[PDB]
Amino acid sequence: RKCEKAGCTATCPVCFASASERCAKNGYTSRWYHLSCGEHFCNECFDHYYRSHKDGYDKYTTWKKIWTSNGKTEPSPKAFMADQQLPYWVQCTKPECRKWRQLTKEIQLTPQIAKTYRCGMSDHCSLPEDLRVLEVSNHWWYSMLILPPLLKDSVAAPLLSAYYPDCVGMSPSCTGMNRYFQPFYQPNECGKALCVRPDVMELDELYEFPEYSRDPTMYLALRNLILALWYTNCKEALTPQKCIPHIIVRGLVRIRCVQEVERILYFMTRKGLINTGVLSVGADQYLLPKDYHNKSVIIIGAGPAGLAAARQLHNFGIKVTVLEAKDRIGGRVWDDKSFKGVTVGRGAQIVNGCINNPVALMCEQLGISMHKFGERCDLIQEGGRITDPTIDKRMDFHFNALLDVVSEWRKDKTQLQDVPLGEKIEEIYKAFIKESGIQFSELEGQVLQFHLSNLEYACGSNLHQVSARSWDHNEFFAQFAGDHTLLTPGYSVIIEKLAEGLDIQLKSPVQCIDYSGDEVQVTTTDGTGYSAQKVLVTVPLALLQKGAIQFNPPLSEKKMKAINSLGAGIIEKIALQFPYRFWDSKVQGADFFGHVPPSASKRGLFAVFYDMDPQKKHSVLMSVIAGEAVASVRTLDDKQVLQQCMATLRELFKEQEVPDPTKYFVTRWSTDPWIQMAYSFVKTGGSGEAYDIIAEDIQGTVFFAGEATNRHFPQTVTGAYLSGVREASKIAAF
Amino acid sequence: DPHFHHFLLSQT
Amino acid sequence: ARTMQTARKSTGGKAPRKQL
Ligand SMILES: Cc1cc2nc3c(=O)[nH]c(=O)nc-3n(C[C@H](O)[C@H](O)[C@H](O)COP(=O)(O)OP(=O)(O)OC[C@H]3O[C@@H](n4cnc5c(N)ncnc54)[C@H](O)[C@@H]3O)c2cc1C
Ligand SMILES: [Zn+2]
Ligand SMILES: [Zn+2]
Ligand SMILES: [Zn+2]
Repeated sequence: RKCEKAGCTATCPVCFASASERCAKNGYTSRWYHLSCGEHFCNECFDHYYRSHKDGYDKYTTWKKIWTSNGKTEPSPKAFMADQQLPYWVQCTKPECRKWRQLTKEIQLTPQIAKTYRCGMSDHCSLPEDLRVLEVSNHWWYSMLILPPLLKDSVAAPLLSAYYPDCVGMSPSCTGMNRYFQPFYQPNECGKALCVRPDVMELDELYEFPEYSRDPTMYLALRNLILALWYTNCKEALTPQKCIPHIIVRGLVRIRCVQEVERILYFMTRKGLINTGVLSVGADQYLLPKDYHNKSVIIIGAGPAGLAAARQLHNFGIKVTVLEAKDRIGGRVWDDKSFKGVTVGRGAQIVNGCINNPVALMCEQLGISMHKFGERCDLIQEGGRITDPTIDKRMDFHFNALLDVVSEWRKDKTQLQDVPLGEKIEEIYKAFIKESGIQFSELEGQVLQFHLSNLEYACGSNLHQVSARSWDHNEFFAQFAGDHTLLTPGYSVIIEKLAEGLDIQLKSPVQCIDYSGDEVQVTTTDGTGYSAQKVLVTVPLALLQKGAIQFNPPLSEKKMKAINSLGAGIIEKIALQFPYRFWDSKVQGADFFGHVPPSASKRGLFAVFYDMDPQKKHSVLMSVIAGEAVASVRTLDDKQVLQQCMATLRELFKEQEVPDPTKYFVTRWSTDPWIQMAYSFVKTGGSGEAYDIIAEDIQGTVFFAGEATNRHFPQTVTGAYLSGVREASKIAAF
Repeated sequence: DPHFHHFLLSQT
Repeated sequence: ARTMQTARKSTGGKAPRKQL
């Protein structure tokens, strides 16, 4: 009449299985077996499966063979009981009852049953709640559960077929998603951005839920399921009521699961893992409980970063106001929709690695399609000659060889010993010609300058200003896998959508941020005052270098050093519309073509041309000004820049006619006063650590976001976006 | 190993 | 940063690839 287990408050054990002809029911038995505080089975029923001469040995062995060919844990009899015989419990759906009930032995719980259940499926709802239900929410209850719960038919299961279900918190006795959603690592896999381990908790999870470091199974099953639900339907807010029905496990443990799913769900949304992207919501639809709502924030700048954080905080239930200096939202996302049936970005338009990219998520949510680039990119000389495939392969080989040795040279150098990448390449190159008396033609040298300029484009600067040590610092961290895409409708759709329904003040350049008093005083250049409890700055790096905002108290010297160790990198775009697709014969449907430079100084002058209609019907070309060439273009007017582009094209297509363009634009980001750059890079002397230091909040009061604050993913719209999500999460925590 | 960590769940 | 490259991605100078 007492439990085997030490310190069980089972003052009256009953047998849940009643499978043996001799069940003790609620009587005396040689030994009561304990599965939980409220769950026990009798020695006779124990024997009914455990011993070979009884009727339940057939069952026990079939299950046991499966649990081994599909599992990694011990197939103990207590495990068979918890997986196969323990009754289910389901909570009444009637708003005013909400009581938990035991279903009878033979009923198999399904989501449909959980969705709709009501007591008695007399006033059935008025019968008292089995007292064992309250018992489940005592901290010690879980400590006295023998085995950890394993979920049945988890939505996560199809995505986890490479793991043992029990290691990911699922039952071994079990068994059309967007190709870019790959939220779980596979076992023995290369690093990729925004992937979680399904079988290990990550640092913020261990921090938030310390109680699961002893045993992470319950958390992992619930976290994995939640993610898989989010990714199966990313167009709706994912809520506890949509989760509960998909939690299928026997016994009172299921009651502990649905109580935890809430806490986990709110953690996941705060951190921006689910219920994010372009999901709009409100008012009585806020994603985080009343508990986070009472607070206010001012966000400065309405580009991807500021809009990300604004969207998140607003969805959370928090009061947000955004102050934008310009007469438009978007920042360095600025789309031209005036070309015939083609959208051309003056700023951002490529998505670099789509797998697990939030931009690919948002394209889902919006039903937008992206054009994946082809690999081909011929290197056309002036005037006409496509570069020999062998010559192209030789110079590519050497160029990357030079990068290898730069990488070998840097391993023992400190910041105080940094040299510019440009210098360290030329040297190694000159050292190499000397060493081995090979001679390159004028052409092979020009092909080298193409690659060199292509690095200049990536960095947004001449190679003589960029750190050899730290130019590719971010590749320390896992990077976005998969396709590079043309975002054909433009990033402006995502922007417009994130901004929809938020409080945005345009033409309100901020000048003063005072964080001395009880709350933050923000003052525009015309003297308009705003105040809030928190402030988030997302202005571009170059504006922080020019000190365009007065900070009171001043930013630390440690911050200024980081701010100044990064470059405000720059590129300019030219776009040209033509009467017809003059390049088709020669280019043959390739997405872009290269322009081999005639000389080192001219290398950043339209190095690559992008065909802007992936449907290959309209005729729009885009090209880029990088490196030295940005300097040489600052005094020239738009028409003069055009002329050089046209002269370049007529050299590239020397043996044919090229039409006159019928419309164009030339970008002047460099002299946009609230922007003054294209993207950040590490100047010589710097470290990637500078991104983290800029990212550090001040006094849990002043926060920073933007591409120049994201160490993992600098430069990009994506990087900017994720920095806004990071800060919204930190702001909501407080 | 910091290389693998999910960006949003590594803000300790 | 190298990650900005689409057309004609540079390959050299990477760290030894990492697996779980
Ligand atoms: C030509 C070009 C090509 C690019 N190519 C790509 C690409 O292909 N793919 C890609 O991912 N990225 C690309 N980028 C970079 C990408 O656009 C940026 O990384 C991203 O926009 C930066 O985000 P942000 O939120 O941090 O800042 P921003 O976009 O720069 O916006 C900052 C906002 O702050 C505002 N602001 C500044 N000062 C104040 C102030 N005092 N008060 C109020 N508001 C202020 C600005 O007006 C702006 O609205 C490109 C950029 C350019 C310019
Ligand atoms: Zn007991
Ligand atoms: Zn029994
Ligand atoms: Zn009821």
